[PDB]
Amino acid sequence: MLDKIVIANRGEIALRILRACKELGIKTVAVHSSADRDLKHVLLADETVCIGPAPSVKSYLNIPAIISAAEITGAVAIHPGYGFLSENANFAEQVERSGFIFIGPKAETIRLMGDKVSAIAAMKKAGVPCVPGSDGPLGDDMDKNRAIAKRIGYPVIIKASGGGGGRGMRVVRGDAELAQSISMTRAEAKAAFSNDMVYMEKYLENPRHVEIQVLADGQGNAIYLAERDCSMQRRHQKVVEEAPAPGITPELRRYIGERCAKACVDIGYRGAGTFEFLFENGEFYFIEMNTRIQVEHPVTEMITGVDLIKEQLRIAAGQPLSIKQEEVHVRGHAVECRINAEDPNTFLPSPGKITRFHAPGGFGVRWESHIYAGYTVPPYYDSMIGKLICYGENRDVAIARMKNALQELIIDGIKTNVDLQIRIMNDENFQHGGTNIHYLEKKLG
Ligand SMILES: COc1cccc(OC)c1-c1cc2cnc(N)nc2nc1N
Repeated sequence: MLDKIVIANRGEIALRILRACKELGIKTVAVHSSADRDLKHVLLADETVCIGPAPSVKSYLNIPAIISAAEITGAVAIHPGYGFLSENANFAEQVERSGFIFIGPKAETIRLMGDKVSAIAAMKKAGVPCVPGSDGPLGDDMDKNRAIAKRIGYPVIIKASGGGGGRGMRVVRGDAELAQSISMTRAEAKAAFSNDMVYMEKYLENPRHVEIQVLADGQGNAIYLAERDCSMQRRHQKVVEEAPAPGITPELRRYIGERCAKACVDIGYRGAGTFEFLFENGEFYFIEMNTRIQVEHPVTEMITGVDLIKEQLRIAAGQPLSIKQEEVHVRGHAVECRINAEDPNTFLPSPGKITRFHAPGGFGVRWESHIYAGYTVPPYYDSMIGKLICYGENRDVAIARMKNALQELIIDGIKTNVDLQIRIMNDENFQHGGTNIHYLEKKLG
């Protein structure tokens, strides 16, 4: 196994990775900012290194400080987690170049998928169904651009190639808005990503957000581990995730799944990864690929039995996948509620000290969090402070366990979205299943 690794992250995911390392007998190096000396995973790590002050640019995005920490402790690999440098190709490249293993794919694979246009071209070539679109970047010729939009059919969406999530994109519903919308998306992309390249896709009006978890090793094995529905969201921020997706038949699962596995072979993918799709009218349309472990990975683990973080560490060490595709079975159902330190009226981060904490327990209840009684949530990082994942023999049992768990959960001293999560679990449309990406925002309205 890897002897010792640097966990280049913080919070729940850093604790998640630390647990996996200890199971595997891997030594841990917890790199942390000065604000994060009292993190749960830091206090459990074999070795700790303070890599800088609170703001991320000087700590968790500080490439030299992180690599220097790996050098001085004699670590052999770096896990980026999610959300920081985890999809930074230059970082992965620099890590590989410095002599350490980057837990993830090759740097060139990271930048292929970090460029949305070329990612789409790669997937379309490999046989993955995509959104009807421009099939290339848009130029400055508005006659060409209008012809592309006519061919696609209004409404259309303009997207930044260097973009991702909700950055940066606008819907165009007629010719009259097209030129200005391309210009505005370009300007925003140039400012944000130093990449003004944009593409066009047919705008899907009411889709679901269904994504496929994959694993691929260094010995030619590539598997899919079913799907996740992530439609319960607000402004490109996932709120509830669940596995498998309601309404997806075993035969739809293998259809799209096998196509994702083949794409991995074609591109020589390595590690965990997620294929993000829009699902509408029984049809899958690829939009982007995440080349890292995701926040919502625990729901896939519950229903397959596969420890994805352990697999990442096995792959990085040159072990094959511990599971064959024929041995991957979907059993039961899992729901994840993100727990955020946020104000219920503004949805702005609400940091501060937790005065009382109690975690829920029981059969099928998994609590993924670093928080404890007396812990202070800092203002410098993301608002998500924990993940409640509940598993049942079916969807209704999973939701029923979630409601129970949410009621056992005590987090005093700070504002949370626990009451909102309770409302969603009690929502009749959610309880039916299959709600689109716009549902939560219109329920909140
Ligand atoms: C995960 O998908 C979300 C999620 C929230 C909002 C949103 O667009 C307003 C989308 C979305 C919708 C889309 C609709 N059509 C399309 N071609 N691409 C899209 N890409 C998106 N990211």
